[PDB]
Amino acid sequence: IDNSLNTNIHQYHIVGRAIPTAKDKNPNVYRMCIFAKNDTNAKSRFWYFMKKINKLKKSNGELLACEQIKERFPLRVKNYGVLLRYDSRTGTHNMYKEFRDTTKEGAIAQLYSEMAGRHRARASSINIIRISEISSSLVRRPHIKQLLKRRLRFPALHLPTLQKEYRKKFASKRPSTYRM
Amino acid sequence: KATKEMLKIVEPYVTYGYPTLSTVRKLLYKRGYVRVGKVRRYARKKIQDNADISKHLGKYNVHGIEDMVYQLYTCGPVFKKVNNFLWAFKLKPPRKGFKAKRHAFNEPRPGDWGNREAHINELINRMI
Amino acid sequence: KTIVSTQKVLIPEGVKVAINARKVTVSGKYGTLRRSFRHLPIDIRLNKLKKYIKVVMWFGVPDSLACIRTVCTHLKNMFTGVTKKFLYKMRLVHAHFPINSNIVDNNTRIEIRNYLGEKSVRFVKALPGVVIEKSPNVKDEIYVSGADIENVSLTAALIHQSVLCRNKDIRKFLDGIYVSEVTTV
Amino acid sequence: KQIQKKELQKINHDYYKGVAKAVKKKKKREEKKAK
Amino acid sequence: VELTEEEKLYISKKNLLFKRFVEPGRLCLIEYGPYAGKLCFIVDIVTITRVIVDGAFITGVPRMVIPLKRLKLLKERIKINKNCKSGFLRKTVNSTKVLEEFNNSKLGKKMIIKKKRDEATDFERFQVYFAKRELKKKMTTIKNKKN
Amino acid sequence: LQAVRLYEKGVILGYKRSQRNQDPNFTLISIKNVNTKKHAQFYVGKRVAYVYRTTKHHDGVKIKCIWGKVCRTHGNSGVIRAKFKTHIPPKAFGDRVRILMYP
Amino acid sequence: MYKKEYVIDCKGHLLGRLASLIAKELLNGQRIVAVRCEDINISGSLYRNKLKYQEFLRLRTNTNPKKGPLHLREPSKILWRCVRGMLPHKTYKGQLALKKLKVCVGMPYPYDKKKKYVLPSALRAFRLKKHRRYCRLGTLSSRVGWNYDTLVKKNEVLRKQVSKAYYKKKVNNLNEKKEIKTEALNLINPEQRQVLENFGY
RNA sequence: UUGUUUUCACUUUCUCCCCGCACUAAUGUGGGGAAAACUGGCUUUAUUUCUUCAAUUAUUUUUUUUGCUGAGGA
RNA sequence: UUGGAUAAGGUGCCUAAAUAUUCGCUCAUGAGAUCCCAUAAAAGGUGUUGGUUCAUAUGAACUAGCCCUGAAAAUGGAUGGCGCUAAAGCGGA
Repeated sequence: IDNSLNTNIHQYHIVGRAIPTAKDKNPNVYRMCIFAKNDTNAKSRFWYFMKKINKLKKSNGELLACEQIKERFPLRVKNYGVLLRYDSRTGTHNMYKEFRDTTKEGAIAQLYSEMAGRHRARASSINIIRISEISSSLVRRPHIKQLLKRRLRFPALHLPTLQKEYRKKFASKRPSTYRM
Repeated sequence: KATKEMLKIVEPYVTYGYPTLSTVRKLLYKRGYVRVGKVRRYARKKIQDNADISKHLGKYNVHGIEDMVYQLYTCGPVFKKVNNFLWAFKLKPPRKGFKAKRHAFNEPRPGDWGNREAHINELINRMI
Repeated sequence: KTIVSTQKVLIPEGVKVAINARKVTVSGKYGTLRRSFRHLPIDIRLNKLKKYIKVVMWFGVPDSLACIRTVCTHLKNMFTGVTKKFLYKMRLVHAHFPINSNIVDNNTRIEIRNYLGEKSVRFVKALPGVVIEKSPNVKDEIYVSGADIENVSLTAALIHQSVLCRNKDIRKFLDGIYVSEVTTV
Repeated sequence: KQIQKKELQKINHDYYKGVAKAVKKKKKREEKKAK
Repeated sequence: VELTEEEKLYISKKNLLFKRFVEPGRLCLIEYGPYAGKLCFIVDIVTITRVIVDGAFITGVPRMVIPLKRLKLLKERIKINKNCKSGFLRKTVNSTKVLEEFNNSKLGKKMIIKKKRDEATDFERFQVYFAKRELKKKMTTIKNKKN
Repeated sequence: LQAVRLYEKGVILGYKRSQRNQDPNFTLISIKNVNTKKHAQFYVGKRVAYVYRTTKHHDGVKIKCIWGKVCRTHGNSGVIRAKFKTHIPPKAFGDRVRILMYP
Repeated sequence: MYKKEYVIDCKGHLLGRLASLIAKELLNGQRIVAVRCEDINISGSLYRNKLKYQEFLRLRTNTNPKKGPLHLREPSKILWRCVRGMLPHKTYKGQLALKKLKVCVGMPYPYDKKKKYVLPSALRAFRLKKHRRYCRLGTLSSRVGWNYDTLVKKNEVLRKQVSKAYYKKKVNNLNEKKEIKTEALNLINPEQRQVLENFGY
C-alpha cells in the first residue's frame, strides 16, 4: 500500500440526539454522512452542523453512533456528482461538480484539491452537500463526458518519473522525452 | 464537569485524549516516576520496585504498579491518590513531529491542540 | 482539456507534399513552398495514397486547439498558392499628382515617383518568390503575384505602407497605393 | 458469520436508502421552488 | 466492401508517431514507488492522470490505482475486455505468453541480465573476470594474426 | 594492479549544521554510489578513515589518519553523519575519506 | 563529484538550474568545465530577458563606474556570474569553489576531445512546457553587445565536421572489434563461454 | 401521514446486418438494428500453497543492522 | 557537557534538509513569492479557468480564481541575492 498515494479522507456515518429533557421525553435523532480526516473531526463537523441547522449543541446532546463507511467496490471506477456550498471572499455560492474514481472519499479529496486550486477556497469555507454516484447518461461536465467513450485510448506524453536512485546528476547523453 | 470546564480554558495550549490500557501501562512502566518522600518533600523516583507504592498507597490496598495501572485506566475509587502520587510525566518530543501546535486538531487544516479522543494514543507512543 | 481533436485537409491534384517532423514541403507547377510548424504540439499524418493530411492534438486546451484550424488554413493556402499563384491587384489613387511607378530588376524593386509631387524616389523590394508588374488592362493597377501568400501579401503591404501621407488630413489627402482585390492567377 | 453479514449489509442498505430518499426529497423541493 | 491488397502494406507502413497507447491490457513497467521495476497491465482508466493497473498474480503487483506518470508503457498489449477482472486477466496473460515475449526484447533481456548480474556471488564475479581475460587473450592473438 | 582498494570512497562536506550555526561533533559525508536514505543506512556501523599527508614526518611517516565511524544517515539523499575521535579540521572540507568494509 | 573534472555541454540547459547544480558541485569540491555556454537557454521571451539585462546595464556606481558592477557580455562570463551569485564567493572556501569552475564559448582544444556530460535536471526539453517562451543566451549576448556569435558558430561547424570524421572511424573500429569478439567467442573453453553468455557478455 | 410495492435503464464483444460503404485517432471508424452471455453479476458443492486471506483498531510476542553512554565501588 | 528527538520555520544554490510526491491555476513588453512587514483604490478587460440563472449547441446576463490596465521621482538596486515558468510562483494534499 502506497502511503505517498493515499489521502486521509474517510466517510463517517454519525447519529446523534439531544439529551432527553422534561419538555420532550424522546427527541428526534439525526444522522449524517461526513467526510473528514478522522472520526474525531467527523464528530466535530456533525456537532457543528447540528448547531447550525437545529438548535442542538454538543453540550446538550449525545452521540448514538459513529462508524466509518467503507466503499463496497474500492476498485470499480464510477462517476460522482457532488453538490457543494462554499463562500468566497465576497459572497456565498453553491455549485455542482463532477468527478470519477473508485471511492467517494477519493472523489471528495479531488473536490477539495480542485476547489483550492481553482477558487482558493480553503476547506474551512467548504460545505459538502449531497455527493452521489451518477449514471454515465446523466453526466453533465464535458471533461468527464469525454472519459466515457466506447474504447478510450491516448498516448502517454508525461515525462518519466524515475526513482531517486536512478535520478542521477550527470548523464552521458541527452535523454528523450519522446520515449514511447 | 469541573475538570472539563478547567480544561476548556486551557484547550488551545494542550492536547488530550483517551489513553487506553496499553498506553497507560507503557506510560507507567517506562516513564512512571513517583513522589516518594515526606509530604511536600517528595523527591521524584522512578518506580523500579513496588516498595514505595506499597508504603504510600498500601492503606488503599494499592501495592503494585499493576494496581496503579488499573486505578488509572478505570477511574477507580483510588484515583486521586494514585494520580497525585504519580509525578507528572516528562515526555519526549514526538518522533515524527507535530503538525501545527498553532491550530486545532479539529480544524480542517493540520493542527494539534484540543481533544484528540482515541488519537492521543499514537501521539503518546511517539512521545514516550 | 479535450483528449483528442483532429482536422482533415484534402490535398489537391497537382501537388506533392512531404511532411517530416512538422516541416512541410509543398511542390506544384508554380514553385515550391516550405513551412515549419515545430512551434505547435501537433501530430501530422499525411496520406499520400488517398490524399489529405490530418492534424491531431492530444490533450489540447482551447488556446492550443485554436491553432489546428490555423495550421489547416496555412496548408490549404500553400496548396492553392502552388497550384495557382496568389495575386494582389493594387490601385494607385491620386488627386493632383499622378504616381509614376517603374518596375525594374526583372519585376522587383518597384520605384514610385511624384507621390504628392515629392520628386524623391520611393523604392520597395519584393519578398522572395514574389513578382510585381503592371496590369495590361487598367493603367493605375499593379499585380503582386507569387506562390507564398505570406510573401505576396507582405509585399503588397510594403508597397502600401511605403507611400503613406504625413502631416496632412489623412481622410482628405487620399493619395496612395491600396490593395483593391485578392485573387489567384 | 453469514447471519451477521446479512444484517450487516441490511443496516448499510437502509442507511443508503435513507440518504437517497433525503436527496430525492430535497430535489423535489427545489423543483417545486423553481416554479 | 474490402480493401484487396493495399490495406495490409499501407496500414503496416503507416508508422504512426504515437504507438503504445493507454488501452486496457497495455503492458507497462512501473518506474516509481514501492512497486518500481515491476510489470503490470492497465485494466481501465479512471482519469487522465490516474489509471488502474493489475499486474496479474504472476508479476506481484496487486490491482490498484496508480497515477499514469509513474508508468512506462511497453510495446506489448493484450486484447482483454474493458471490465475484465484478475482471474480472466491471468488466463489471458498465460494464454498469450505476453510476458515471455516481453522477456525477449532488448529491454526485457537487459532487465533479466542486470538482475542476475547484480545477484552474482563473488565467485561468479571472478568467473566472469576469468572468462573475460581468456576471451581477451584470444582476441589479442587473432588480432595480431590479422596483421 | 597492486594496492587493492576494498573501501568505498567518500567526500567530507561541512559539519552537522544549520544556517549560521555549526555542530562540529558530527561531519557530513557523501558516499560515492549512494543517493538514498535506504542505501545510506547500509553503511552505518562502518569505520571511516580520514587519511591525509603532512609537510614533515611524525613517526617516520608523512601520513596520518583521523579515525571515525558512521553513526546515522543524514537527510534523504544518502548523506551520512560520522563521528570522529577528534573533530576533523574545516580545511578538510571536500577531501576524501575511506568508508571501510570493516566491521 | 568523484572525478578529476566534469565537462558539461551547456547546450540546451536552463541557466539558473545549470548554475545551481554547478555551484553545489563546486562547493562539494568537484572541478567542472562548462562548454558551449552560448547555447544556454533561459525561460521567458528574448525581449523579456533583454529587458532584464538592460535593467542590469543601467546599474552602476554613478560616483565612479569603474568600481561599479562589471556587466560582462560573453555568455560564458554570464554563466560564471550566475554561478558566483549562487555561491559564497566572499569567503576563502567559496572563492576556491568559484575558481574551480571554467567556462568557455564553443569547445576549445582540450575539451573537444573528451566526454561531455549533460544534467537532465536542467534540460529545457524536460523543464519547460513546449508552449512557453524561451531565449538563447548567445542571441541575448549578441543583442547586448557581445558580437562574437557567428565566429563561434563557424568554429562549431568545423568542430562538428571533425567530430563526424572521428565518429565514423570509431564506428568502423567498434564494428571490427565486435566481429573479432564473435569470432573469438568460439575459441575459448565452453565453460567460460557459458559464463559469459549467462551474464550477458 | 412513515414504511410497503411497481415500471425502464444500466454490460462486453477480437459477433452479425444495413447505411457512409474506408468515411477512423486506430490494426478501423460514425449512424441505425439484431445476437449470446466469452466478458461482468448472482445462486450451489469442495479447496485456499494456482491464487487471495487486505486495511484500520484493540490486544500480544519477537526480529536484522547499528550510534552514544558506563555514574558507583555498598 | 554527551547523545536523541522536536518547536517556530524551512528542504534549487547561497544554507542543514525534497530540483520530493500528488491535484489544479497562472505568462505578466515593469509576473509572483512567509503574520508584524515594509502601500495600493474606485473603475475596467472579447486573457484564461471554473460556476449560476435564462433563451433552440448555440446567444445572453451575472459570478469569482489567477493574470492584465488603472500604477509617475529623483546616486545604481533589490521577493535578502542568484535566479526560477514540466516553478524554485499561487491554493491545497
